[PDB]
Amino acid sequence: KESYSVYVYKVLKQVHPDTGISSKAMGIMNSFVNDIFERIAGEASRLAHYNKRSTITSREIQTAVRLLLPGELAKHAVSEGTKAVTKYTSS
Amino acid sequence: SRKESYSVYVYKVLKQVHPDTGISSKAMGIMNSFVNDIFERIAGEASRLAHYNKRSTITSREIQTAVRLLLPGELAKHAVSEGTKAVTKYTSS
Amino acid sequence: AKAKTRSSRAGLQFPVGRVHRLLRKGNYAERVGAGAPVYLAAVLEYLTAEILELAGNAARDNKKTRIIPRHLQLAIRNDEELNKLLGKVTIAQGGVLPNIQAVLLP
Amino acid sequence: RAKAKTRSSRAGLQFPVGRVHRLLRKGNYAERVGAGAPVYLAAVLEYLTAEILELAGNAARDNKKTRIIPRHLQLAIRNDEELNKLLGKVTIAQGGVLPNIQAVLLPK
Amino acid sequence: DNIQGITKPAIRRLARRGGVKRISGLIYEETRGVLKVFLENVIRDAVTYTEHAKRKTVTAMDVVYALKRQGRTLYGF
Amino acid sequence: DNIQGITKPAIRRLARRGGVKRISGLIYEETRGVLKVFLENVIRDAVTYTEHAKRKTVTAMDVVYALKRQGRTLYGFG
Amino acid sequence: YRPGTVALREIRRYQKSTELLIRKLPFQRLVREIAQDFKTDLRFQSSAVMALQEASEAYLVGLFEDTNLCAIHAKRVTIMPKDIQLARRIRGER
Amino acid sequence: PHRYRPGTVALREIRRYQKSTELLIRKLPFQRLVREIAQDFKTDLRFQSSAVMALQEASEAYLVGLFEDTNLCAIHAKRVTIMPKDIQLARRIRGER
DNA sequence: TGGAGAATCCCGGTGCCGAGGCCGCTCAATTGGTCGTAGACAGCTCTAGCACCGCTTAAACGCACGTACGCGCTGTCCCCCGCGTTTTAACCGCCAAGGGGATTACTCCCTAG
DNA sequence: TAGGGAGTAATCCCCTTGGCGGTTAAAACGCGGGGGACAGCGCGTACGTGCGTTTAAGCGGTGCTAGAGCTGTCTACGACCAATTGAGCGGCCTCGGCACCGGGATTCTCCA
Repeated sequence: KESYSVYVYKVLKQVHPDTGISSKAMGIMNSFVNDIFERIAGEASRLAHYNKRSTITSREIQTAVRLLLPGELAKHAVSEGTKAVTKYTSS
Repeated sequence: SRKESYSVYVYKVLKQVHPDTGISSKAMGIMNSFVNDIFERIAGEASRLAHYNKRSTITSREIQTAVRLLLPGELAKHAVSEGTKAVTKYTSS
Repeated sequence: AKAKTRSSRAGLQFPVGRVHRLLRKGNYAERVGAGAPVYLAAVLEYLTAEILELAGNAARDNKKTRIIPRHLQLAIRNDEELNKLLGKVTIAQGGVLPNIQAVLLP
Repeated sequence: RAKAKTRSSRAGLQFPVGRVHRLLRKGNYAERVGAGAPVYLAAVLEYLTAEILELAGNAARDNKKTRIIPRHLQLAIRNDEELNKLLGKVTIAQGGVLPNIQAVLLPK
Repeated sequence: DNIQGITKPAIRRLARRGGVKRISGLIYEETRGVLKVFLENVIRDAVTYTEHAKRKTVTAMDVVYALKRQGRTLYGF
Repeated sequence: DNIQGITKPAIRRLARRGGVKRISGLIYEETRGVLKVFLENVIRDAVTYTEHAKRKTVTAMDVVYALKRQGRTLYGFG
Repeated sequence: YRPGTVALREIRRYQKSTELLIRKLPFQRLVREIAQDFKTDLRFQSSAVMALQEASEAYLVGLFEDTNLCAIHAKRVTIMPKDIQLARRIRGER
Repeated sequence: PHRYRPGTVALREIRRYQKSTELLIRKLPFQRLVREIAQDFKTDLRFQSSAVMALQEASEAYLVGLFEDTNLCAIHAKRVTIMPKDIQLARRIRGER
């Protein structure tokens, strides 16, 4: 029974080290993660099918993020994603 | 180029329901859009149903359930009826 | 042997084969069952017929033999069930239902 | 075999690039999924998580508490223009409302 | 006749949370009607998923799916 | 400017179609503002699809996808 | 307190708490009363009824906000059936 | 000499424009406005003829639907005149605001 | 009860452009086998939902009273409305130009297995 | 380790960019001018406040089994594959529904 709990916890103890989070709040945050995942993945799939592609590349994920997230949110998200993919490629 | 559409089948159905009536290219575009849209809806909901219940096949039963979720009121009952008729004719033949 | 279309075998005008292809190649599922395109074609045909019937009536009422976009708008908005199904949909050259609010009349 | 370096790390991430990849691939978004796609999506998911949790901890401190709960998540998601636009049609259980009383109703 | 179990006080509290200063007495029966229509829409979908799953028990997920289907996503389950 | 090409008469006609009997003079500039916000949202998405497709021309499909993205599905194109 | 002030105190009390505002057993009985019109002898997860309640209370609270603005627009401080119907009207729930 | 009373010709129009399918905003002003905006997102774009018409249809459909909701708000407040107030409550209850 | 004259509707002839249709043809849809696993089914466990029962006491509910708010009524005259009017520039019809969306062909490294 | 999707170059055409000139419908204006918005005021009733009694909400126990979830089998249905052919796509055909225009017959306003 898989959940993004673990990771929510690692991020929390990175951003507010002495603060915990409740079980209910963990549930809500996990739901948040699943929802955003779904939305981005789905928009990406649509973009792919619309351009007659059959693959969801980094560039699909980027454009999905730019369609979905607003303003500064979108910009910062694009930035983080690009940084991550760059580091991955380097390694 | 090549651009397939439902215009043929729309016209066949029109000439069964109202033989004297025609259909403009703009109206045909709307009907083509409509068929595409509701195909995407029912296929999409059937996909979700399959994924949820951990099934890998959009069977008749998924399509039936999708139809019950998507169409309001009497449209659901009538759509489910015609679908059930169609699969009965098919499987019995 | 001679080819018999699944459309005709199912008693449908709508193309069971084309619907089957679109369900496979639209990435909706790993597998598409044999009954699925038959059922979906039946439903799309039914709903096509329902809108075209009401649009044909609308055309007749306006003394015309051709369905223009206006007739599809009148067909959709005057049926509660179509208007609930297509409530968030805009139809090009459709116009609006004639409707003046009660308190505006003299 | 050479030692297994987790892709999350290869990436400098806490989030599970591995699981994200499974979900994209096994999740029928398309026939083929690149490595880049998992990495990027995982990163974006981490960023938004970070923002929400940060604002939530800020709220929790403002109310002198050590533990992030639903009401805190809710007040965080509503005080930011961008998160409130992202989650504008989402209901959070045990979140409550933001305090708001109209002016005309206030004492005069 | 269980609808009137949604008490006048219960409706009052919800109106208070929604920032309402004074409540006309006809609101209580409208609110019941509105709530019943909303519940019917969600429960019909939840039961639809339940039947599809070949279950006799409505689960939390069936409700969450029904709410998401209606543009009222519910986080926490 | 170009937004003032959405003339007072044009806005009047649209209000009339919606059943509006009397129109305050402040409506015209509010309507222009509201329209500009709507068009910006749809065009932003349309350009986003256009860029993704590696095209320089915005197509009818890009607009239809942008509208469907925003819950305002348009039949008659595509 | 001078009249009308206790109302603003009550509003504050209800806006700062996270508790559920409908009683659990009345709501549960309403859910089952509605359910048996769709299929008889349905069972419910305990958590499913709570999910319905949270969604239902969130819906009604949001509706009352929109209702309030309709009243205030008409230069009233009292909400009325008309205000609910306009809110439902413009939301497209009609 | 002859004068239809204020309100009469208005109802004549409400009948005329509710019976017609035509676009009410002139096309060229509209095309110019559509472009004028697009060049802030990408320079030297081209537009299909049909793309501008799709934008116009969607824009007119949006504004007319908004004005219906606006009208009901005015009527609720016992007015016949729509104002910023009405438009804004309409946009809010809908969800846009 | 009664006109001037405006907005409106119905008829009829014209003609044009697109509604309803026909010829090739090709590529997708069918036929007909093969196979291997996804899912249907049957059996079994034990979780949790249902059902019930007694008690406590928080809240609901019923009542009484009064007040302030909703609502009706009156009177004043704003800034938006309105005309014929004058101005303006879309629209229409036609034409040149060529951008970049679309096709084919190939080649290679991306991701699946 | 396999093999085919996609990135790329040679190629071009169709539909978009663009201009131009004439017409006229429409947009915007020089000046009047009004009816329904709004403010004020009064009054009555319905909602808020509080006080007392009734009523089942809510806690908590007990018990029972329905039914959700797992587990092992096996089959029949779908994916695939290759050959075959006819239904549907392009585009050319041709004639009729609609647009249009004018002209005449009528309903309607609003105010005498």
